[PDB]
Amino acid sequence: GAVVTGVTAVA
Amino acid sequence: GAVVTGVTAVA
Amino acid sequence: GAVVTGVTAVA
Amino acid sequence: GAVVTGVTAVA
Amino acid sequence: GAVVTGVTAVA
Amino acid sequence: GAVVTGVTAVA
Amino acid sequence: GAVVTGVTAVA
Amino acid sequence: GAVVTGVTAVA
Amino acid sequence: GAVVTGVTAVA
Amino acid sequence: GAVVTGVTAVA
Repeated sequence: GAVVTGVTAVA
Repeated sequence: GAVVTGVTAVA
Repeated sequence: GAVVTGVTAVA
Repeated sequence: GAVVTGVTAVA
Repeated sequence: GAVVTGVTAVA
Repeated sequence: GAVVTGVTAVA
Repeated sequence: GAVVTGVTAVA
Repeated sequence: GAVVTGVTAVA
Repeated sequence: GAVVTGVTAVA
Repeated sequence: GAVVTGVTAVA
């Protein structure tokens, strides 16, 4: 099917 | 300061 | 300061 | 200060 | 101060 | 079926 | 089915 | 099916 | 400061 | 199917 990964960061 | 926005989707 | 918004969805 | 909003959904 | 809002749903 | 997990935090 | 995980944080 | 993961952060 | 926006999607 | 990964960051 589908594997959707999102990361938005200020580290 | 900081404005951090993240969207992860299967629409 | 900080405004952090996250959305994770299957619509 | 801080405004943190999170949404996780299957709609 | 702080405004923290979380929503987890299957609608 | 479905496994939906949401975490919103200021730690 | 579906495995949806969301994390929104200020740590 | 689907595996959707989202991370929004200020660490 | 900083304005960080991320979008990850299968539409 | 599909494997979609997105990273947006200020580290």
